[PDB]
Amino acid sequence: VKCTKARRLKKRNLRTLWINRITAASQEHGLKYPAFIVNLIKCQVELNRKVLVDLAIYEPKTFKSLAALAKRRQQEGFAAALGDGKEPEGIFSRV
Amino acid sequence: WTVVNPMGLLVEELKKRNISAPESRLTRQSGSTTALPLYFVGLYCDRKLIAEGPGETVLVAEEEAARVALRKLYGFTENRRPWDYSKPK
Amino acid sequence: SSFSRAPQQWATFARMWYLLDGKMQPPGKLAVIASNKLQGLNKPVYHQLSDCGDHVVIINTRHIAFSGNKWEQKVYSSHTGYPGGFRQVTAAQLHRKDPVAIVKLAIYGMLPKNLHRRTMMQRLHLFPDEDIPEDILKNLVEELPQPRRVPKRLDEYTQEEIEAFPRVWTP
Amino acid sequence: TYSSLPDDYNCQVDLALTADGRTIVCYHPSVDIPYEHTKPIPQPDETHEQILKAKLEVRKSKQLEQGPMIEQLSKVFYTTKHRWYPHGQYHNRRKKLNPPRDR
Amino acid sequence: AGGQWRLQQGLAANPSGYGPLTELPDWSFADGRPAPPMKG
Amino acid sequence: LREVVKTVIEGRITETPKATPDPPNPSGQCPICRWNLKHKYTYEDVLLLSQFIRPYGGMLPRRVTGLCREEHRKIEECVKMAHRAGLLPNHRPQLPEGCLPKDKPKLNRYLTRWAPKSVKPIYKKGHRWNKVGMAVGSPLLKDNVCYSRRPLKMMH
Amino acid sequence: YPQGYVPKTSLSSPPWQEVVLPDPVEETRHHAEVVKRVNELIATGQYGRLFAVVHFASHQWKVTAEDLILIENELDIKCGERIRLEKVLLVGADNFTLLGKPLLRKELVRVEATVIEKTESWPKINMKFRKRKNFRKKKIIVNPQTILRINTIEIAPRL
Amino acid sequence: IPDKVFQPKPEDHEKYGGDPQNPHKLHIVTRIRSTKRRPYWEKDTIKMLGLQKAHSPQIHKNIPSVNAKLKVVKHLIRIQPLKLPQGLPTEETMSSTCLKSTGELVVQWHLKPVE
Amino acid sequence: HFQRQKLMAITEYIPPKPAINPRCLP
Amino acid sequence: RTVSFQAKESMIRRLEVEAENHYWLSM
Ligand code: FES
Repeated sequence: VKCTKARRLKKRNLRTLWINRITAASQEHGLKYPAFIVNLIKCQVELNRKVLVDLAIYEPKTFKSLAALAKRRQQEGFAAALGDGKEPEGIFSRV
Repeated sequence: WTVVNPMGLLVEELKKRNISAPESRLTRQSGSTTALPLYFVGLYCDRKLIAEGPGETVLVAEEEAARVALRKLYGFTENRRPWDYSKPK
Repeated sequence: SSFSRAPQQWATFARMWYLLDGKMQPPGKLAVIASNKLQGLNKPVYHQLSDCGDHVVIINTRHIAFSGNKWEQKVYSSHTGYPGGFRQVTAAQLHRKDPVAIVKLAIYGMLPKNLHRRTMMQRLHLFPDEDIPEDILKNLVEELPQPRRVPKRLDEYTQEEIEAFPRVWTP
Repeated sequence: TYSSLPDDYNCQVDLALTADGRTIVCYHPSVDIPYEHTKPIPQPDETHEQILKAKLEVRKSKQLEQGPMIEQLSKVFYTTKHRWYPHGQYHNRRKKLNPPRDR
Repeated sequence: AGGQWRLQQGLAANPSGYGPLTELPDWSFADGRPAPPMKG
Repeated sequence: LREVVKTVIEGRITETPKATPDPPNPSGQCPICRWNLKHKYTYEDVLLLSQFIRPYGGMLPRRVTGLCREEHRKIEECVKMAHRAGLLPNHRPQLPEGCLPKDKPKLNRYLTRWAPKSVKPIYKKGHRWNKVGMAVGSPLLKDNVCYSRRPLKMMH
Repeated sequence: YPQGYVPKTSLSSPPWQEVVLPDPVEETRHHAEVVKRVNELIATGQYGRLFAVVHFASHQWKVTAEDLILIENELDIKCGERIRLEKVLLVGADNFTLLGKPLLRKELVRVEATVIEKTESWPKINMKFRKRKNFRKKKIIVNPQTILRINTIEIAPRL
Repeated sequence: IPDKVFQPKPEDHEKYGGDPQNPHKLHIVTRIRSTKRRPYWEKDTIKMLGLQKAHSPQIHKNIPSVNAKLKVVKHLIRIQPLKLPQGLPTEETMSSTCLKSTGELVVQWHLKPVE
Repeated sequence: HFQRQKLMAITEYIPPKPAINPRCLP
Repeated sequence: RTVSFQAKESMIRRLEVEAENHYWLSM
């Protein structure tokens, strides 16, 4: 029974580990975890959390570029909020 | 391939290419006085870093840095194009 | 990339030494940061069983600042375990007896309630004053900015700033 | 200065949407440390094993007792004495003989 | 997360809803022969 | 401003430096109203506070300042907090003839609503549902603009 | 001081600092310049090992040369037959990477792999909780499995 | 509850974007909560309406009987007016239909991003 | 119940903020 | 038991959604 119960919680625990590693990596670049995910979603990026951890570990240069995209979208997102919507969509915010 | 004295071998290749021998420098260091020291040694040729390797001691770091250069010299980089088994010809 | 397996493992799993200044800094904010550094949460590959904690060095703990009246209102309670062994001491009294005790207690409480906490405390180095052994400085890799920006006093204010500042009313 | 992140530490990041706009291209050439920002190798002219032996010096009563030996070991590695104590035969036999290793 | 923003853009809140990622075939033959339609 | 010179003693009224011309918001009844500073000053803003404080840290009368009562209470609290935080080294209390301070270590404090002397220690902290709350900040400054998502935690 | 002038202070300005984005017209020129260099890089084949992220079934698989991927279900494909994965969202090179929105064009990237083995899962124990559980209330799960070997990753300068 | 609640106002029409004339014909209803711990009459209505599974799309007519039934279960459902930008689907296009979250049922799916 | 307490808070009236206080009025 | 801010918003959303249901049932 214990093994059967562990099956459900095991998947949840693994997801928690992936999120924690992303948060540590994101904070090192100065980006909070919620901001990185939201900006990536705004960029039509559908990478899963497990892969996100993988890219940082083995592709630090790519992850930094990914961080810049999230940061750049965040900058455009801040500009859009400051713009109040009157301004047109940003170059990187075009969908 | 068993390679002894990488520093000497690296110099031997460089002189063949008419390149100056690199000047070793300590790029990064951590826990130098601790029992678990990490030393990063970069080989600088004409004041330009050609290869850097990690090691526990400066000698190990220098030896490791030389090993990295030898791979680069022979085009054996880890990110190099994989060999092809696809070719039917 | 292209490095040998063992050196790469050594570098990735190596432990770093950090320096912290406690002068006019709230221990609670420092403790939260200290817990992150001590436990090894500052690394992207942090794992619970990887023993990736880092060394933390704290100095100027004698000059820490507590918000509000926490100096006189915060009471630390301990029990010797014998009848009538209940001891209650205010924060101000504890600092007078030991400047470093308050910082250690806050960090210990913030740290996880597990066996690994005791090992983490060993890696923690608390200095009442700026004095540090030289070898620790060689071990030290980086220093961390103070969590709280220190406000300037009236004397600290520059003369040019006074001229720039306008007179709201005329006495 | 189009890149939103500093390019001075890890690698230069060049962000560029494709002309069609269907793709985002990131160019990340690595950056080497400047020569002026590095330290030279120690000019003055010893193996770590010797240092380790020196750290665990045998000074008093020839070889020291187990407790002091553990304390000396604990001090060097900043560990607790409890870790160094051995374990009984029951658990020792239970240890797996052939642990799997991948990568 | 992001369901609200996806709805704002007109997309499904859950990426697993109506979209090319789910609807489109996930593979094809190396020879180029189209893969059979997914049972789902 | 009247100053007495010293038996025969004579007092001279002297001209005072004037406020900077062109206040940002003319027609304001109070100087804070005139300068649009209602919700943008804090105890850390010693420069503004110093203008209304005596050389030894005493509060100036409201009538002389001319500001409204609401700002008077806010300014008084801000000044008191600065004094308790040692942010006014030049406005410390006057030594009468030759007296000297406690000459004992002084604990660094800030954001102190009340005097440390008159606050007793909280021996019983309380449990989750009985936890005691410690006030931080001043109610008089509730209206000040906040740049955080949620209102600041007055009670710690 | 002019009417309605507020000097910058702790509470006058927000903790965050406003920034000004670069002008678009010159920025668009920057976009093209990077693309032109990248197209030459792809044309020159200045890359070695490549990594690609492929979405299959309900999972995303980061892929590299010689990689082995196990799929926990049958595929209906004979062993030793090469197959092309059609859903790739990211591909990486030595100094450059390509990101789909949310997927790259089929022309740019083609990925092929081969089926190695069809297998099942080692028994998994399932036992629901109930009073008087008994030892015979046991069920085993041996769901199917399949093995895939990555063969090739192909890109072209089709920007 | 007074009938005024279900009597719309001009401002309400603008907020919900519903034209008082040519009222929408079909309701879109999905169950978002459980019927457990609810009275029997509420349970019966949900079963009759066919909303046994949560988040299940259902096509129903905007008629008084359906309207009366929907009002009983209003708090457990989300009501959206169906929209047909391209009109009713044809027999040939019946296999190409697709309903978007916005409430628009397209009769042709071209597998091209809206962008 | 927790939900009932939520209703009580909702009943609280939301007052608009005057532009200028009477003392600081023009 | 003081009400958390999150709970209040959730209840408001449910009421607002129910209000939309009322309007679409008003025609
Ligand atoms: S700000 Fe106008 S009276 Fe106070």
